[PDB]
Amino acid sequence: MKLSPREIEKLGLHNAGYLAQKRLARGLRLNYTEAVALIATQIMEFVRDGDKTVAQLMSIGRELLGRRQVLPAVPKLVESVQVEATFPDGTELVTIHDPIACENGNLELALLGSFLPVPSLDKFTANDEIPGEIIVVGGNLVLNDGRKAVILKVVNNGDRPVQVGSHYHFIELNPYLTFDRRKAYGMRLNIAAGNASRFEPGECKEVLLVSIGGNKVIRGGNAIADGPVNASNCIAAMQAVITRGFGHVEEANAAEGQTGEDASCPFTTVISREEYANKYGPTTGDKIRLGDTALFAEIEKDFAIYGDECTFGGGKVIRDGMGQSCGHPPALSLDTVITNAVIIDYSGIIKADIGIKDGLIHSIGKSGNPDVMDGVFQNMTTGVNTEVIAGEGLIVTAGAIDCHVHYICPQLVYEAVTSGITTLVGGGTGPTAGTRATTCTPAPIQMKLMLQSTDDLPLNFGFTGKGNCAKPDELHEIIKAGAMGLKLHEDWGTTPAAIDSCLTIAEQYDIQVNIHTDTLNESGFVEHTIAAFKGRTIHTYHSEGAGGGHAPDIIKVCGEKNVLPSSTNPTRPLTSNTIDEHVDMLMVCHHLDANIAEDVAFSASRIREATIAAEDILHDMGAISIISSDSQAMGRIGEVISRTWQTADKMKSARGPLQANDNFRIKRYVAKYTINPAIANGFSQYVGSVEVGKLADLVMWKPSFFGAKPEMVIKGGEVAYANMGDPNASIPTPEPVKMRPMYGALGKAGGALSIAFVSKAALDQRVKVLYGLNKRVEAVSNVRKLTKLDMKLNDALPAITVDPDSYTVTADGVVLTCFVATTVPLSRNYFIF
Amino acid sequence: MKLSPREIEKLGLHNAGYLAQKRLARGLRLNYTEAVALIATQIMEFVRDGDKTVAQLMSIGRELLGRRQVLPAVPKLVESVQVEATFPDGTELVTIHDPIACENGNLELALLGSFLPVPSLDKFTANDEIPGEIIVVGGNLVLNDGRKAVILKVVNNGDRPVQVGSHYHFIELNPYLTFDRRKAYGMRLNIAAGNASRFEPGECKEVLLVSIGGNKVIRGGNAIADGPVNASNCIAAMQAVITRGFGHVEEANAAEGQTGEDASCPFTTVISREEYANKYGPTTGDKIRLGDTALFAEIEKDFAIYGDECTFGGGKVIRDGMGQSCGHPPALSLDTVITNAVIIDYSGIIKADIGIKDGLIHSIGKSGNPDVMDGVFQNMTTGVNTEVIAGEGLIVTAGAIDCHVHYICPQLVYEAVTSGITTLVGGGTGPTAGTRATTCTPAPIQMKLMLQSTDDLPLNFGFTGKGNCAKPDELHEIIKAGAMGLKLHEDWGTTPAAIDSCLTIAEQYDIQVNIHTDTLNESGFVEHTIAAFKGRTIHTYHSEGAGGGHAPDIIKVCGEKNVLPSSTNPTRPLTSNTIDEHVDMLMVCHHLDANIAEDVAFSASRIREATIAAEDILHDMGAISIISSDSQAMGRIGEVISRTWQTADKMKSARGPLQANDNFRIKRYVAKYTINPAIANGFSQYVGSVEVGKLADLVMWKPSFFGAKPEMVIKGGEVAYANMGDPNASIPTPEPVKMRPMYGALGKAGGALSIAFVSKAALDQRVKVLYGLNKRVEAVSNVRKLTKLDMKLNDALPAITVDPDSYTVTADGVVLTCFVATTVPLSRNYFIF
Amino acid sequence: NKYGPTTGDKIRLGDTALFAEIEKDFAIYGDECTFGGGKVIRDGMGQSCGHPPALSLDTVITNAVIIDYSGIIKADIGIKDGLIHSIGKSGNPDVMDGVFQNMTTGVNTEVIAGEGLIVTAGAIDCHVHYICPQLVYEAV
Amino acid sequence: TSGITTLVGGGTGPTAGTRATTCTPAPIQMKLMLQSTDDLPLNFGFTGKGNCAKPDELHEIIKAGAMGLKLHEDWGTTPAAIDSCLTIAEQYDIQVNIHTDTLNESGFVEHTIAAFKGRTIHTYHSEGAGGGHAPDIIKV
Ligand code: NI
Ligand code: NI
Ligand code: NI
Ligand code: NI
Ligand code: NI
Repeated sequence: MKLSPREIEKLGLHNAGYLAQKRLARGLRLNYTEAVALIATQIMEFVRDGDKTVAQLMSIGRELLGRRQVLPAVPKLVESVQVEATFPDGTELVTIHDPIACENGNLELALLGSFLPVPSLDKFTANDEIPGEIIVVGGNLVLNDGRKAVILKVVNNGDRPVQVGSHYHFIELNPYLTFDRRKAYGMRLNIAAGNASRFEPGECKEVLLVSIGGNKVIRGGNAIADGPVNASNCIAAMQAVITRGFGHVEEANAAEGQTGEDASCPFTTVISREEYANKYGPTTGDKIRLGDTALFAEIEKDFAIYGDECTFGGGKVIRDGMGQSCGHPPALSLDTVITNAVIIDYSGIIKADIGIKDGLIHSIGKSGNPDVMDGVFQNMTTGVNTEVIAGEGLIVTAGAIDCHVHYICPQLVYEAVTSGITTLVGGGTGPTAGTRATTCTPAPIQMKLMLQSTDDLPLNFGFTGKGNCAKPDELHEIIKAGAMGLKLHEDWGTTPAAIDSCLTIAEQYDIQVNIHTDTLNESGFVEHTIAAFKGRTIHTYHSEGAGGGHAPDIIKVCGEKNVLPSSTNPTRPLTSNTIDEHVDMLMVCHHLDANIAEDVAFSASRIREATIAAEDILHDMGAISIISSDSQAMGRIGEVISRTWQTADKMKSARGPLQANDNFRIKRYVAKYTINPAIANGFSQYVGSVEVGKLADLVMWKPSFFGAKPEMVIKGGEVAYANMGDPNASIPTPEPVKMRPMYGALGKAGGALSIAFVSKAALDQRVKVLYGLNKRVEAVSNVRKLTKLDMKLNDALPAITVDPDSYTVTADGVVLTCFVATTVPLSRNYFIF
Repeated sequence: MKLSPREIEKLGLHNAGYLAQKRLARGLRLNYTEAVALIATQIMEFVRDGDKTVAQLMSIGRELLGRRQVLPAVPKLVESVQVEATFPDGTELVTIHDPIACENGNLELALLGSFLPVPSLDKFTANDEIPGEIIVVGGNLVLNDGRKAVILKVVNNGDRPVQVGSHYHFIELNPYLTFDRRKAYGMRLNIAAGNASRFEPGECKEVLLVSIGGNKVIRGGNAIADGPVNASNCIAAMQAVITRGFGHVEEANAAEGQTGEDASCPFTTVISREEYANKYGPTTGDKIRLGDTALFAEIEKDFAIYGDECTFGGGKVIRDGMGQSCGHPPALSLDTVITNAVIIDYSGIIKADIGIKDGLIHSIGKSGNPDVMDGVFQNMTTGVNTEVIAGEGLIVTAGAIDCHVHYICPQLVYEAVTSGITTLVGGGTGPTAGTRATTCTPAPIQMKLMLQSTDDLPLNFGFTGKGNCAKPDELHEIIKAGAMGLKLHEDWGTTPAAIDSCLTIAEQYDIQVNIHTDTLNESGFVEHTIAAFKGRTIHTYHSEGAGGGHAPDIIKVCGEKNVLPSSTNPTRPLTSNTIDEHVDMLMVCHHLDANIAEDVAFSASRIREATIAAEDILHDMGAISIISSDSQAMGRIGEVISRTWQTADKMKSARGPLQANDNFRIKRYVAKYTINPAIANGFSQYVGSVEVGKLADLVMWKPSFFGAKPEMVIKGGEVAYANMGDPNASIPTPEPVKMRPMYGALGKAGGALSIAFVSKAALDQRVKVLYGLNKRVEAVSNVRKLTKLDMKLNDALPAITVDPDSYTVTADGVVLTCFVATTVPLSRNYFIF
Repeated sequence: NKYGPTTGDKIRLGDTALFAEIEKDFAIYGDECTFGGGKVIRDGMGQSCGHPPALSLDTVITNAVIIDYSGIIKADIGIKDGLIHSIGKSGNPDVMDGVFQNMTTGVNTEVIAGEGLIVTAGAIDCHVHYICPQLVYEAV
Repeated sequence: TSGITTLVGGGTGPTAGTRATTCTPAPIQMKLMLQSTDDLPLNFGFTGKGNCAKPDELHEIIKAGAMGLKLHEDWGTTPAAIDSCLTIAEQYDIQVNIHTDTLNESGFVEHTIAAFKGRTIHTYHSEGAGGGHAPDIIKV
């Protein structure tokens, strides 16, 4: 067949269309991903037929699926569908804009060529009544306040069209525009940042101009006015205007003034507030729905000065001598700027530009060019050598950190980064019995190998040894080898003696101890394991206990001051299939028999509605500080983030507000998979939050998709993984769009962008050198003096009791009961399976 | 579509279900792989529908395919089907246990949503009358013989459940169990290794306890009894029992004795023998069906001491201070132990634990903890820093070694390791005419490049140069460059002069010469080529001759003492399509014309039933010592192993037994692709068999799948490739399960785990250094003094004659004739295509 | 004369008029770490046998007078991984009182004998002109 | 310069331990001496400290790269150490070099010979001026 790659991919795309076609013919309402596959698939077939032109399919594509055939969110999610195919005259791109352009679509034609029977309308469900919607405050904003202003007559005396961007130095215009060049001096158009005025030939326009800000130095254009704005350089600019024949007619009468903050001043330009949000993303006071949850994030603070937003593109702001600085010291240009980002972080929900330098977050604030703009500090310069990642309208958060990882297969890793995870911590050596049961890399040799194995992958890694030992001998060895933490697991024996010996070792080496307790209460009940901690910091895995630990009351640990507790994700939150699923999963993982009295006793003692319900609440209470996966050993790597938001969404709907928005809950929860995993494991100076001085491990989200599927994963300042369409296409957006590794994941790049975390002892020996690692290696630290109070926004310490028969949990006197949700967000709207 | 990886994979899984659905609707009986795809596919669709709960689908999944719709082996092969999908309440795991739970299934529902017409029952074939079955000797085994014993009353005075594993030190139990702590001292439960006694609260049980073995040193638990078992530490343990409030009531009357080997002694525990095999795999005397062949392997020797088996898991044996040692010198802990393996190797079929240290096989025997178990030598310690690969119920064999490889494409390599091959030897430079015809890497430059190219791949490699030369000049060069062997091929000219010049070179450099002879008898008949050998060792490729060599009697070579002969795999064994296929394949590879007298003469002279039939027999006789692929140049990389067993299976059924089991044949054949390729090419000290001191290149098999598809490939002590399901799932087993590279195949690991083999001359020059290789490099040797008698279990030397007209082969006077088999095992039951 | 000075003794610095008085000694009189034929640092005696191998000191400087801004004292100095691991009374906890777990002289421990000698930190020259490589050898 | 191209022994530089014994005691020092001597045109072998009554740290020094172990009286060459060291040599296929107990502290030469138990051992300066059982080590 001589299949080129693009042919192979389209076969896949087609397969997805056909599956969507089969669901449609069943009278299922299609989700976003289904609508897309189906339409791209048909477009490709119509091109194969050879009967239809591009202009035709542009129309035909709007009339396949109608409001009736799709889910309530789809008409807002599907802005359009793009695909390329081979027409009779070669490859052509077809864009279908607003494909849900009607009520009924045309079923016959949506299925045409599939040979699937065409369903009747009444086979489809009835329409129900907008993910990531921006709720704009009512009103207008005056651009560019407190600046000298002038209105000038401008003529296009050329024979061709001339168009001028918002930030072009007006004196430097095409010599064929005629106006008062002297009055234009130091001025630029008073219009929304990044648009333009178009002058057809012969046209006369009356233009509102406003003064440039900051240092008021003009660079570029025609070099008419090179230099700082002053009386002396004005005289020189005018000399050059005359000599070089730049169109000039004095307007002695021109209205002059300033942009004053009051009503009906003719120099001022206003921008409708809904429209501000659409161009540049939301600003202070606006709220943003997280994905299709019920959560709203309100912009708390904005660094933007209205009218100088950093937007990149033709005629736009980020151009030489305008928004892009020219003449500052080269070493301080930002490597990359992320423009107009909504940052959601435990430390604040804000609107800001983010500058990246040397793989690090260099600054957060208002960025651009100090020669032309007020308010640009010397650490936020967009310069010649600065790349641009456009955040307008998107959310940025820290890369997620999953601190309960089983390295069972390398593909867990791709699934992780693709969901928004950039750091993994746990143990394993591949698909062995030991690794499948416990987060342990047991032999020094295997430490060596896992570090070397994962050395090119664009994530930060930590590996943990087997902590189950009643003598320190072999623990010293595994830490010296490079383990950055130890796992105490019952399958290797978690006994008071092992617990003690392992914590004494943690005290010496400043590493975290993660524990899965003695479910069987073989050598003690939970109180005996707590006693054995002896007031020493310890991280308790899946603290609720479905995934392991003292039956039935391991959850008591969420009330010990020295315990840092996490949950794993599959019990999150309590939903209608939770219990059934987990019982059987337990039966499967423990090789138990549905028909034996005691097998079923063990399992009913392990998987308990009363405690999972309590887990939803303690999680909302900030009594459980972290959420993690338990990847392929009871939990799900790609669902750390979504299960966090699904827990938040359920609690918002069940419980009281926590402090006219959901900010306090949003920040509490984002902390559970970003900052708190980093604190617990001892590397929070390097990652876990959007703050200056930390790795620029950064995930871009569409608000409509937030918490389900991100756009782009930045690793150490460079794009590591991202949504990507047809590699052969004329743009990146045509089908099939899927998460693929990017330049940050090829060759040596993964290593240059990331950190392998080891113990200080291992680093003292330079295991980075010994092991031949190209990834940066750093030591973990500051882990032996943590208490629950060091967990950001999750420092609650209830008195917990658990009834040994009913399993009912009481916290601070209050019986904890929670309902069984029948659905969750961030699921049916997003996934093809 | 923003497709995450898991979505892409499920689309594939769905496609496989739909194909299975199309075969079903045709009234085909489905095999294992088909049954799986089909059921996982439907489960996913039912979840898409949103109507059904997890508990529902658990039931619905058992009622889709019935005995009628599947092949005879399927009900035993399909223990269950797992898949995850997005319910209305997020991702949930559905396990369908024993999906063939009835006679008729429910066709309509198995096809539902495919829009395929539902076949009637009578469209399906009629049921015929168990691959990898264990045939247990009748009887019971007494556990833990010759040990001091005691029966004690035990009460659970706690308010929560307490459960105790078989190897927990009984004095160290939860303080709330009340019994005679002094009598419990040094004791543990006399129960099957790795299970448990459960005490609900308030329960009274009467427990059989038995003494610990080996050194009798207690470690861990609560540290009650720390130390060796003696009168002096007993007094201390009792002091601690009193002080710390561990439940204790004297039982002055307790029955005491020993585990005696006689009937009805109340201290002894017996395990039903069928049940022993199911828990721990078969033991001495048991037999195991190889895959779905007719071969049975009988356990010849077991190192297990009944009752101390090494089994890992919650409450199980391999826990701190029990089966896992605590206090031995850290450097001697095994890196990995494979527990309870059935080893099939040319040197014996046995039951043993396998210890791995430093990438090598460290020991084979009874492993565990010398402090608690008898019979543990100092080279078999499971310690804190030891990983566990569970062999119970599985077969381990050496990685296969294919010594007729054409490096035509890198994907051959993945196909090889995935079938169970860990070493490749041959020649090539990619898909060129030269490489497609001959196993030759001709230029020194290309040696450099193939070594560097394959440097990260987790296999051992050897590359061979072009040996066709009547002057030694350029041969010296290609060996000095790193060729570990030379190929004499007719396409480059295999003439007596070339044959001589090339063997004289082999004598100097201690490398093997592999030959494909002058089919055309251009310069001599076979006797002339044999004369030109001049009694010097030489490896003859595809000795039967379909794949090349003197027409029609190259097979004569299997009777020369200095010839080491191999077959390639596609003529293995003689089946109904063999001749037709090979004639056309010859026509295609030689660009011949069905309609030209002499083209058809050449081809009838090359592809001969009489000689292929003789090849089956000489192969069974041990007259042909090796089986190899001829990868993509007449043979099949992924079928070295299966074609070996398919040849064995046919011969078992056609010929006499070879020495109440199939051991002697099993060992003869396994030798053909493990030890004998390594001997012939000169690296048998490093690989080719399960023996101490060699690389731990090791393949795990399910007996039900043995010889078709393995579970797991260990390369140098670390898992390199393995079956792996959904990376996003809660366990590794949910669909789609396929062979994927593991941590041993990422980054630098492949190199750290493997060997590139070169000539000694190349190593004398440190080509490993020159070429920048990270893979270990070793020299081949001990190849110039081999004779047929050095081939393990394949040293037969018949007088062979071949009739020049009839092509009939006579060996030792006996005319060789063999039937044309209509079917083979290890095929229809296993493959989706 | 055998073990170098102890608490209260004074040491003239070179041929200057300066006297350092030992402010504190970690020794327990009678168990000094001295290595030699018949001496203290031998298998099972002062050299420990059976402690976890990872915690053996790489090197021990025995019976050193330390002169340092932070104190003029008498101590054994333990080196591990190129770092100063401990300062105190070193030896074998199986046979000697007062030996902490970070001061074990083990099988794999090298001995530098400081009895009678003074140990100071390496000097740090922070006004260097790299005029020639020989300045460097003259400095160390 | 005198005509020697291979050196086998132990040490870490001019320390008290190396001035008395052919021992490179720590794994760290093995790494260092092999790195140190890497550019020097001679073949080199380094030997660890064999003086131990337990095998624990001996395992470690050999795994680090020692190609032989030295038993020296200055670290204790007692029959227990001799046995434990030679049992290790049997495992790792390395040579044991010995400088016996001059003091006959633990046994006379007979007793050390008994402790060999018929196992291969290299006796250094077998005459004994350089060290060993007085006055009769030469019996070996
Ligand atoms: Ni766990
Ligand atoms: Ni886990
Ligand atoms: Ni051939
Ligand atoms: Ni070939
Ligand atoms: Ni000596």
